[PDB]
Amino acid sequence: PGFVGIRFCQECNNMLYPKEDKENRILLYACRNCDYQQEADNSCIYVNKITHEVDELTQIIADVSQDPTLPRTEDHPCQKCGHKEAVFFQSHSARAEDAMRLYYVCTAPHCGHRWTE
Amino acid sequence: DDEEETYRLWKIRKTIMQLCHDRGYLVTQDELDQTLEEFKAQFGDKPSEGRPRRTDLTVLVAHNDDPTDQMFVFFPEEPKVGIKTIKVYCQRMQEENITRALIVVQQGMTPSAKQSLVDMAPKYILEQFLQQELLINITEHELVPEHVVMTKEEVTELLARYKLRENQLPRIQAGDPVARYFGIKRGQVVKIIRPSETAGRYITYRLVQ
Amino acid sequence: GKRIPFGFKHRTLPHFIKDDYGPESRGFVENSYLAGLTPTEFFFHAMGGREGLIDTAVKTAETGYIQRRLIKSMESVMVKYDATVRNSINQVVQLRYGEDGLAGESVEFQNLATLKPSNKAFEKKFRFDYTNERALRRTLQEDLVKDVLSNAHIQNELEREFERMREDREVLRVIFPTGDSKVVLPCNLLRMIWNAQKIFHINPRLPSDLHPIKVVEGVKELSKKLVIVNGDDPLSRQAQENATLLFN
Amino acid sequence: FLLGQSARDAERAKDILCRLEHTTLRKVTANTAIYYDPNPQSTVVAEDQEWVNVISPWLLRVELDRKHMTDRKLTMEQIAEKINAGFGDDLNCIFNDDNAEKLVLRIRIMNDDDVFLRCIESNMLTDMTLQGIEQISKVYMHLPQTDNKKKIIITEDGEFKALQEWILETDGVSLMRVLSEKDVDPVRTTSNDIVEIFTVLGIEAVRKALERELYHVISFDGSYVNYRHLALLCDTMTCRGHLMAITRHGVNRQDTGPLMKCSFEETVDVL
Amino acid sequence: INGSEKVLIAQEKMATNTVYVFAKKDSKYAYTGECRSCLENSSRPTSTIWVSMLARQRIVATLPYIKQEVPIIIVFRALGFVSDRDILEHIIYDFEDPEMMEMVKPSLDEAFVIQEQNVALNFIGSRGAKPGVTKEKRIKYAKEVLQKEMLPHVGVSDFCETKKAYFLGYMVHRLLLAALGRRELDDRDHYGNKRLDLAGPLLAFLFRGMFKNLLKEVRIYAQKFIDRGKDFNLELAIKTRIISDGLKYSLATGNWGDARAGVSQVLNRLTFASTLSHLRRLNSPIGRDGKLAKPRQLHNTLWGMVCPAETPEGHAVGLVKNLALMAYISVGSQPSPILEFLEEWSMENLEEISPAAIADATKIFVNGCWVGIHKDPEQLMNTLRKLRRQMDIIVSEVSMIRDIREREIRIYTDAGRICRPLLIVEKQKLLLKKRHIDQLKEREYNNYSWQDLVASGVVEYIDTLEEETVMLAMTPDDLQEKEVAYCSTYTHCEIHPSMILGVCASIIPFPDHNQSPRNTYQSAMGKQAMGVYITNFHV
DNA sequence: AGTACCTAGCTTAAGCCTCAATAAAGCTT
DNA sequence: AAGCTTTATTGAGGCTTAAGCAGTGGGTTCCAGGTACT
Ligand SMILES: [Zn+2]
Ligand SMILES: [Zn+2]
Repeated sequence: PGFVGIRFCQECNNMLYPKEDKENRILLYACRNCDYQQEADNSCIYVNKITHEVDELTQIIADVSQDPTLPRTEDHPCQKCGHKEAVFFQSHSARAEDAMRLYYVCTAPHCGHRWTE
Repeated sequence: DDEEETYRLWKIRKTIMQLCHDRGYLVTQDELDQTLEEFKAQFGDKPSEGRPRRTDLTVLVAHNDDPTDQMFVFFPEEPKVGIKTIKVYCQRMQEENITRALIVVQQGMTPSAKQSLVDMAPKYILEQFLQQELLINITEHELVPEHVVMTKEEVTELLARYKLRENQLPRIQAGDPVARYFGIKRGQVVKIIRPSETAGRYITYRLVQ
Repeated sequence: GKRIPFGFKHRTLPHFIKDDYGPESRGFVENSYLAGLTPTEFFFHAMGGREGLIDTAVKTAETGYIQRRLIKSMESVMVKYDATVRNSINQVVQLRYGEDGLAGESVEFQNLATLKPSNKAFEKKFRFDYTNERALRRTLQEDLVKDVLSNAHIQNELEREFERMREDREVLRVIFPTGDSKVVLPCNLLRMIWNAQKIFHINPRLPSDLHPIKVVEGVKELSKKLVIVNGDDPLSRQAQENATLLFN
Repeated sequence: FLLGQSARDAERAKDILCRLEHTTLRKVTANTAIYYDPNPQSTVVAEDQEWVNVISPWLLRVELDRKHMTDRKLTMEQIAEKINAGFGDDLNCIFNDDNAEKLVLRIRIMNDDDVFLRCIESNMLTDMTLQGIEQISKVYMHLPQTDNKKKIIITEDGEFKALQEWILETDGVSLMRVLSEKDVDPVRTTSNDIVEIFTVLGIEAVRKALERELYHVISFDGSYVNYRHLALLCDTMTCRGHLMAITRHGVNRQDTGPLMKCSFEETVDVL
Repeated sequence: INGSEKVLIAQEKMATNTVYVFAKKDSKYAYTGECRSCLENSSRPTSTIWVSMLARQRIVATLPYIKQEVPIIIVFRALGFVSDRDILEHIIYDFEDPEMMEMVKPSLDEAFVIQEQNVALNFIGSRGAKPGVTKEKRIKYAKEVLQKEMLPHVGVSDFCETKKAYFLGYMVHRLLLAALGRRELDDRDHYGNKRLDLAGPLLAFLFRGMFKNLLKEVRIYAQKFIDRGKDFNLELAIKTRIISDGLKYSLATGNWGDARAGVSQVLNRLTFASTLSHLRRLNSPIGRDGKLAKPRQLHNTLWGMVCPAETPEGHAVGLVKNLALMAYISVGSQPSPILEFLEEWSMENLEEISPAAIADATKIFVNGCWVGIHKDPEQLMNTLRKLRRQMDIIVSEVSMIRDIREREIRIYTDAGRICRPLLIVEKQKLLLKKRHIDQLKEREYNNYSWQDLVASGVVEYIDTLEEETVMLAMTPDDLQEKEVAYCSTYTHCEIHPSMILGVCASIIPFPDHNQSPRNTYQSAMGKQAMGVYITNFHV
């Protein structure tokens, strides 16, 4: 599955509330301040991932390669740019940090490619 | 479940029989320790609306001497027993000529009927017990030493020998699970024999307060 | 109780690289006090010492409040002249002090020989088999040897005391389910026997000269003389029996 | 302490551990979501078991993991039965067979509110009590080394023997309910809490239990204290029938004298 | 004072104007945020604002002078932000990450009933320290509270509404990050979260209230002598006792007030080492006889900042500390030149930005208050350092800290920060060349002093904040020679490891060969050793 | 002006607030 | 009138608040100020 985002109203720019359609049996997000209706996209209006299957590559930014305080390795080349040097670090996050998973970020400028071993 | 229910009922029956035997009642030897299979054959092996339902295993036991008094045990059908339900037991109780009786409740028993149980203590004594209390014979636990109820003559002998009054003895709660197991009333000294690692054996006494 | 925490962002000191779980980075000191500690190790050694002093400084206040509660709770518990333990309001706490009436100064750790033999080992070491001739010849003088062999009443008594030992052996195993016998008792019997041996110049190579019936009678008389609870009524007799049950 | 064959079997000990640890669906679920499928015969997920049905258009789609499913030794129908028992006929549960790793529970109401379905969704991940008892956290099991916990038996030749059988160690406290469980030794199973024993095993068992516990903390560091002093403190706390806590709340509640009680921390209030 | 030598012991405190996220595990709040906001050169002392997450998941705010837990959405509506989209823009900077939106949704849906700014402000005025009479005189009380009470460091003016809203949204965003754990929690013992009140700030705090009392007395005098129709006497209007006796009492007694005590202690003159130790002593404001150990433990950030060995071994272990040798407390300067420099470069202010480019750049903090955005964090830290390696605009005491994991960049100019000077390391080389030693050996001749070396861009002061983002080597002889490479990316080098000790621990021969408790005991007794404590003792 | 007279955490009982059985009261057929 | 329903009703679960928190010596500072009346 996937996460669900908060829908926004078009007139008063508030957040839309899901509701059911009594005649067409479809789900509709409805504003409460004004009366604005829209055709919903997916049946999943709520989701809850509890098993912390949190991919970390999205949270890792390419700017971290500029940090002098991180360890460097000439042992793992970049997959995209082929740069032989890349830095590595832990997950750096709560709801995590139970497994020692290394995350690699290529230090080559203007590439910023990141991956996990 | 059904096998779990009949196992629980057999355990409750075993503990009740052991309680009656330890209290000084006429307990038949095989009834004192019967096999789960024996209980299942004797009662029906289907408590879930079947032969071994409640009110069928109301155990009537008399005293070892002076067999007039009995506390034929009760097993209410409903989990939360109440005043209008214990009045049926009271009617059956007055139908006989005895005063003591025990009930084995399933869930928490109502405070109004709790007060009611005290409300006829001088007339006829009623004790209550929850199911989890009668799934284990606490007297068999290694932490619980041998509790023995003392007769009035023995209590007088003790007080005259030690030249002390009933007030000076160490006391025991009336709601003590051991006291409830023996069903001892207020003002009834209970000798306790426990092993001592510095003297071998040590006998203490606990008055009921 | 654990290694040096990451005080900084995922590093114990700014001198180590981030996410360094190595020995030196997390506080292990490989040097000795003779070689001296590196500055990173010296600071980490200060980490442990500061924890020790903090424990020492805080323990005093919390512990100090404790004994005051204990003493003020039991500042009137004493032993009355009937050997019983009563509080200020004459409520008996223990019928005898320490469940035996023995003070805590004149007791020693002793080993119960009756506990932890095998059944055959217990019988081999305690039964005093009188049927063997040569064993009696070596242990006792010949006048005593024929006295034991001829009379059967003495043989009956020696059998009866062993019966008490098996009864005692079962009692100890009930009292001590754990297989240990390091128990505190007032009189160090083994030492006094060894004290008696050196005083009287035994030379245990020679056969002894005491009648075993004197040993049985002497012990029984001695047990009567050791009185914790006076009186003659069976209630006091049971208390006296229970008070010196382990010692007897 | 385990009673019989379970004490010498790690697999049976695991079963007892699973029957004692408090297990909720949150510890078992992987992820959960709600959907709006007015046609159960054709769900938006387009899975297989949708034909089991052949009433509310919004459902609860919760997916279970296999690792926690196997460790707790549960079956899929047990969870549905617990939910049905805990919620009556207002809820319907359609589960998945052991066809794929994806363990799917589809839950619908008899018709209420989606927010209410979310409200009960937060009200299920907490307290169905799938396995074990309440007031208990993860339980740790191991083989003992010291003979105090090792089962000491007497062989037919009279010699002691230290049997090393599996013992359990919880992190909550609940007697009178664990002792009720099968394959559990109701005799040797002790506890750490003192108040709990007083409710269960009475006052005299506490005097023994407090003695053993106080001896444990004193002798842990190898120090020795005579048993006379242990006995007196345990007896003076139990010479009143109830637990006499050594504070102003327990010492100053017995008839000792106004001066004794004022000699303690609270002075003016007593006098 | 009255012939007695008094020493103002430095009292540390939580760093003001800094957002902190803590975990009150015992209360009903899963995660609580706070910021002891205090505008510089403001007579009114700090006012702590709490934003705490409910444990159950709504978000509430504990505003000053308000006794109820106001919801965050209520406050945002009260700031002239009615649309939910605008509030979410000010709180959540990305519109492609649904998880935080879903997590904050219950708080947004808590107060969808209130939609008008007037209604929100009326609810703000409800259940305050000074209750409102009616709708009137309660709208103005709420406006005053939001204008002059909470978040004073972001500005106190009519047009500061958007800046205050941006800062509150940042606080909520940081609380949400702490709740998700993407950012770790903040430590109460990290010395980057603390400031040291020296004699300057302490006397300023006393003088604020004392001068206020003098002004109040002058006002009373003027009220007395205008009601008679006459003209007051200004010489008799100002009484000198209320402005001098207050200082004399606060310094002679130590009672810092008319509050806490022991601020001014009698100088210890048994030994010159004791005198030096008493002048470099830090006193923890945490009370004594506490069973907790975290405020007393030797935190990792005490390296080189404070002596690790010297501390009173009594009931004040770890609380009372002695300053290290080369440790220097920043006396603070005005941030206006830094703001002018930032506006000179391509920095965009909060009042001229869209809420869409916020997530793709680094937020810039100056003395805690959020000033704007920069698109390129690199070449900005480089430029700021280059000016701090030249003393062009930025004073040496000012410290720049670039958070790299999270797109943040903070510049501190506060008065009370603790820093130490450190060598500056280029690619793999020190900037302390041989010519510097040659010019420094011939002092009193070339007039080449330490300040000349600082202006030379060779050494610089690094505080606790910047220590978290620096790779610092022991010595050049070991960590700049090619080996099995450890990091090969050193930024600073320690001048000498022995300078991490205090004044009393520096007299211990071979202190590393001893045991740390023995070093602490020696540092304690080093202040008690008799000797020639001063040269003019005969007078 | 000098001087005399008036004005940081803990724990645990403990009181306080709310909620579900239950018999009296009165309808109800 | 036996039973159902209502309505106090009454005992039984959850929140704030005092009140305690190891032992002996040595120094420093402060205890009226403000008006009123001769
Ligand atoms: Zn709208
Ligand atoms: Zn790359």
